[PDB]
Amino acid sequence: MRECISIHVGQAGVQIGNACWELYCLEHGIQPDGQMPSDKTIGGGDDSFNTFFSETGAGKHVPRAVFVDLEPTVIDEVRTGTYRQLFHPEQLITGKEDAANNYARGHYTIGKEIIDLVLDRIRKLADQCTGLQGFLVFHSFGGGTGSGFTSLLMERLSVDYGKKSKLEFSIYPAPQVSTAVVEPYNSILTTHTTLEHSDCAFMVDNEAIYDICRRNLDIERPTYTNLNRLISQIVSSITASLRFDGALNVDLTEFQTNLVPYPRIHFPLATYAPVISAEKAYHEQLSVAEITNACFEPANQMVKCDPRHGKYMACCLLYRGDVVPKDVNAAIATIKTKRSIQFVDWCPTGFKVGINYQPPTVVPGGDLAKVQRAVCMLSNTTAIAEAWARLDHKFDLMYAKRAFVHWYVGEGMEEGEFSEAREDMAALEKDYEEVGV
Amino acid sequence: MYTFVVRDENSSVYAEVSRLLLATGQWKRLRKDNPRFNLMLGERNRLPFGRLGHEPGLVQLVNYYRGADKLCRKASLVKLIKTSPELSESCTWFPESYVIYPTDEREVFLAAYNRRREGREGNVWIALISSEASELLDFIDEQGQVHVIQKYLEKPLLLEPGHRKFDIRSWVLVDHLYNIYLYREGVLRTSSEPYNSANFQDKTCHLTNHCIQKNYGRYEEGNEMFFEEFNQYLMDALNTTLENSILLQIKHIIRSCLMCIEPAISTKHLHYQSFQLFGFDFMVDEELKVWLIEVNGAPACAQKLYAELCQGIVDVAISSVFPLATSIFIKLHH
Amino acid sequence: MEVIELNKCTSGQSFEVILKPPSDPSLEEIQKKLEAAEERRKYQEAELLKHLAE
Amino acid sequence: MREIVHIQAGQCGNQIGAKFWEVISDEHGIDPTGSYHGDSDLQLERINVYYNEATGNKYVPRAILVDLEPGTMDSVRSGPFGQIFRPDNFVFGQSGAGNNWAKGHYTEGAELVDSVLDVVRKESESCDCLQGFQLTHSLGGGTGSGMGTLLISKIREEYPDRIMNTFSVMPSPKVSDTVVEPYNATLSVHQLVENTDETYCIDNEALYDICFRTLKLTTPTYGDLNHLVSATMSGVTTCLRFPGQLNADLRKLAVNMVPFPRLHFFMPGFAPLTSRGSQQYRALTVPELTQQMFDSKNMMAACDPRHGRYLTVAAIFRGRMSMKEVDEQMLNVQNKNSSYFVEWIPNNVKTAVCDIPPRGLKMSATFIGNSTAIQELFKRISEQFTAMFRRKAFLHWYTGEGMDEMEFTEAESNMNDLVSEYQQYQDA
Ligand SMILES: Nc1nc2c(ncn2[C@@H]2O[C@H](COP(=O)(O)OP(=O)(O)OP(=O)(O)O)[C@@H](O)[C@H]2O)c(=O)[nH]1
Ligand SMILES: Nc1ncnc2c1ncn2[C@@H]1O[C@H](COP(=O)(O)OP(=O)(O)CP(=O)(O)O)[C@@H](O)[C@H]1O
Ligand SMILES: Nc1nc2c(ncn2[C@@H]2O[C@H](COP(=O)(O)OP(=O)(O)O)[C@@H](O)[C@H]2O)c(=O)[nH]1
Ligand SMILES: COc1ccc(/C=C/C(=O)c2ccc(OC)c3c2OC(C)(C)C=C3)cc1O
Ligand SMILES: [Ca+2]
Ligand SMILES: [Mg+2]
Ligand SMILES: [Mg+2]
Repeated sequence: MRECISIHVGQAGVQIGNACWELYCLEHGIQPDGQMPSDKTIGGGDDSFNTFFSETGAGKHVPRAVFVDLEPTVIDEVRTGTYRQLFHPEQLITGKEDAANNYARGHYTIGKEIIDLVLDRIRKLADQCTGLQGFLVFHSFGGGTGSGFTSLLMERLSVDYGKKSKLEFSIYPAPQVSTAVVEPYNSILTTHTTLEHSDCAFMVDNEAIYDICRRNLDIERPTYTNLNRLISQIVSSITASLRFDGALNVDLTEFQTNLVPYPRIHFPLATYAPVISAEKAYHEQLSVAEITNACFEPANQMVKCDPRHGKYMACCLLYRGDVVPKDVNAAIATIKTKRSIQFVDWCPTGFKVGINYQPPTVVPGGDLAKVQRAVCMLSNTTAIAEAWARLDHKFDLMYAKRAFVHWYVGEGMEEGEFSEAREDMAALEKDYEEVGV
Repeated sequence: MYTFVVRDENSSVYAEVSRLLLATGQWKRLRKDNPRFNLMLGERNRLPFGRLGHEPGLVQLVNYYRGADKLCRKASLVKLIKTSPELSESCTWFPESYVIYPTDEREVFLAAYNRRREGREGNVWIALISSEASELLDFIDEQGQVHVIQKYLEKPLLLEPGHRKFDIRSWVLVDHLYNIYLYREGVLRTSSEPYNSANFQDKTCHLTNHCIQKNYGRYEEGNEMFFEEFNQYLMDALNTTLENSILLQIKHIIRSCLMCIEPAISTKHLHYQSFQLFGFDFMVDEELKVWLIEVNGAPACAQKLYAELCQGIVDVAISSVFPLATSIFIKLHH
Repeated sequence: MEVIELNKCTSGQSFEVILKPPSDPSLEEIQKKLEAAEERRKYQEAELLKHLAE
Repeated sequence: MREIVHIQAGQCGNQIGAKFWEVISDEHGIDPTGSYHGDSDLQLERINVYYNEATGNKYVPRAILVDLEPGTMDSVRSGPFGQIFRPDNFVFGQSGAGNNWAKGHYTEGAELVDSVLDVVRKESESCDCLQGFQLTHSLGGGTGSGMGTLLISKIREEYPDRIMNTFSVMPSPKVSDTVVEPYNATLSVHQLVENTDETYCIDNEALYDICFRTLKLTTPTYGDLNHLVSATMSGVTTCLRFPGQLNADLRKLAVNMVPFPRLHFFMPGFAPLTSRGSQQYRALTVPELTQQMFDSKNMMAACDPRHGRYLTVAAIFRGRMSMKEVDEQMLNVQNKNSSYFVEWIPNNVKTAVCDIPPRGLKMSATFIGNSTAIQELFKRISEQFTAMFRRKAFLHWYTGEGMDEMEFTEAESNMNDLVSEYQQYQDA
């Protein structure tokens, strides 16, 4: 057993953090007060769930998690909410004034004042670890804290924890549920500073999730709660192999090995099926073939793009529920003949498959229906660069007129950092280009 | 009101399409880089497909199919025909073709060129035209581009009076639902100088393009014989119709090509939608066998037909997605 | 077509299917950058306070 | 940051300021004594933004009342919600400003300004995290215009990292006290360009036009004009005062609305437009709200938005309604009239919905537009300035307070620069 520490930065990271840790508790049968009766070794041990939870003498199972925000609004709802007993106050760090949707304010101004406190509270958890393997970092691209502070923390973690792996869960900005007009600016700025410091990053486009909730969950106007419950299912799927018995993606280093051959191109696409409404009165349950086929439909991806017009470098299929290898292989052979699946020449056309027999856990009274089987596909496809193209173009439109730049310069950021960040993005778009066409 | 952007200035088809749309009074044209459009009449190359279908409150449509270039470049068309099990090597309607690179299948080509020489049968090839293989290979390396070598059709169908060569151009519209619509009017792009059996340098009688000709305009206006005249000629000269002798094979080839690529390009479940107008180029041999020459992803119309076709594109491809307040197309059912 | 690396436990199983074969700055650099931004901030506020004193 | 320090200076400043406190107290369920007699907890969640909690369930407006004349501040103290204000926050002189910017800024006001700043400090020290300042004042008189701008300048010296927001009433010959208003406004605009982060341009021309042309009122009083100001002021502060999807504050408004620091003069709008007393019984639908709030007839600054382009827009809808229909209607305006929104700021329109409607309206919509058309307001003032200044007419009122002609040329120059700066982005 080797421990992982989860870091939740800014509003998006914290709220997704809550959704995920609610789910993890419901998955391992950990109560809101932290008790876990099925755990027979009281106050310690090295089970698979100990990757995410430490234990107290009294039997409280506590998350290896730090929540950080520059204003107290959101974390106060963790402090008082239904999962308050789970975290000790030192794990929940707040300031007085937020980064006002400004990368430079989150990074340089307010970042400088809170970084050493955060790293100290991170060091507190790292000291309780017999074999720390690394970090899971949750944040938005669009927020000032989510972008600005995250990139600073990620730089420092490379210095303080050189040997450790760093993984990201990142929320890509969408006009449908946006906060700031400068969200593209913050996105390019954070990506550029974080790129050398992230080993594997899972992007979730708020547009894709929004529309999944509208189409599949029949929700007219999806709230953050709606989006976060869905994201938490995907995150849980991705992390299940760290928290349970198995032989695939069992450490963080294996995420890089299995999904990232090219270190810069470290953004695998997540695709998830099935997403079924709890309000649906009659439901015909979907097979291994049907759910695996759904992993190649744009409508089901975390980022809307077209994998047919790209190339694959790797592919994981992560199943939960009533699934046997025989049925997986039958599903794959049929799909391969019917669909455009082009791997790069320097990689085998193959799938790494993990099955966990426990079907997905749903939050009681949520929008997601219980299902017999589910799958999360993780594919490193060059098609995800469509999202970089979209984002870089919005950046270009604003930056041509130097619009809003003064707000960043005003926090002590040089304007040259904008064009440095953008050139790196252009270099990234070219990297994808070479590999992909 | 609906909105559109025009991003290819050189296109005459979409100049007329945009003009027709404006004339309805329900379509407003926006600036090149305005993202808030319903319809994009896109650039020929480097079209930003990845930026489409991400605009809340707008259904977005584009006049190009991403991935359709595989059909519409000579090099890729051969590779597609050679590799697709639905098309294959023994594909009866496509001439024997080989991909040639200059600094690949040259050793595959020359081994088949020997079968043509040891059998002593007709051995003429096209890239310019020569009867010897290594004659134009010295012109391929001289050009420095990936051009395919193809078996030249030595015994073509010849129109009388004149003993002339020709090619058939077909206009094909594929809508957002992947309905395949063949425009009922096609065009024969005729030669004006008689076909010479043993003088391949004489390009005017061998290559039947509208540019090369422009005896130009002698037999028919602008070297263009339409369908009414060609059908009548086939009834008079050969005791057959255009429909039976030629059009059945054309309809089969078009259906076969576009069926093959359908899973790769279809926008059925995508966040944006595509239609595309194609130009298929057919050659007819003397035994009334129809051969595919190439596919045009950005075709120009014939002058007489511009108005009728461009209205049709507005009818079934544009107004089908964006409604308003006989059909010139033959639906190729699948 | 070829199934390899099959491992089984009570919780589930994992395997690989192959269909076809193939053909950082220091602490000093961060702390210097962050302090350089503060020197740009200090200068801009000092320029404002000079302007207001005028 | 959440706490706002409110300052109201001069006659207009105090009269619109008092009306603001009357209106938002009723919305938050606070009576003239300061006791909460409401019912919804949502009324109390962000009440500390404008109110200081006092001895025993009493709420005290974080408000400073400033004048060089005792008149208006006696009328506030004797007015409807007059008793609610903290007595020590009444800071008044005696000699008045006589519609003279120089008296407000340099002579009379300079004598009283330190006293106001002592009260500002006392209110700032009570704040857990002060976000900034809002000022109500006119630009046409002497106290609100001259001393208000002096105050803003001194507050910026003392709190250079806080936001300065103003509600600035623009003078019009249609509702005029004195000939010297264009001078006072021009001198003031010069200060606002330099020293505020956000200014709501409240045009007396527009307010008169709305009252006369639209609201059927043939002779509009200040009371009729101020009915429009308070409905607008309530609406532009809604998201600061109530829990929302965004957690709105003054700094985020600045970051997101202002692409270039000088271009911070907002064109406010309100729908539906109503006159006092006479309640309309039919509620507006969402397509009606959206159509009206974008129409020139509903703009609080007398500028035709079709003569320019929207750089950024913020819109706040109030009442029980389809939030989906709000998205659809707002996207409908943008997708059908995209020429009037700069293409180089993507997604430049942000919308919020608040459950709680204002008193006497089931459905309302407040518009906050950063439009290039606002140059029309500054050109109008600049022309009126020039017609007098080219003859040095009425200048002796200012030279008598130690002002030079050079200061007048510079103010005029800076305001003309502002105009050309707006024009630059109207064509780009
Ligand atoms: N999916 C999801 N996205 C969120 C959530 N909260 C915020 N966002 C997104 O994150 C972006 C805004 O960043 P925030 O995380 O809210 O800002 P922050 O990190 O707190 O930084 P500040 O600007 O200092 O508040 C927008 O793209 C929002 O759509 C959430 O709960 N779920
Ligand atoms: N294998 C072959 N056998 C006989 N004739 C051929 C041939 N390949 C090409 N041709 C002739 O050469 C002419 C031009 O060929 P091709 O179609 O490759 O050029 P092109 O792309 O400029 C026509 P378009 O303008 O429609 O794109 C055709 O009109 C045809 O008559
Ligand atoms: N809208 C509005 N404008 C006012 C009011 N009182 C004065 N004004 C305007 O303000 C200017 C005169 O300034 P005033 O505030 O009386 O002077 P001060 O006391 O020196 O600030 C003129 O343009 C008036 O039209 C009011 O109650 N409402
Ligand atoms: C163009 O995109 C945007 C424009 C403005 C904002 C504003 C964010 C806020 O924090 C904020 C602050 C004060 C407000 O009242 C004056 C508002 C306000 O924003 C809302 C809640 C939407 C409406 C009014 C954000 C943008 O993305
Ligand atoms: Ca244990
Ligand atoms: Mg925040
Ligand atoms: Mg007065």
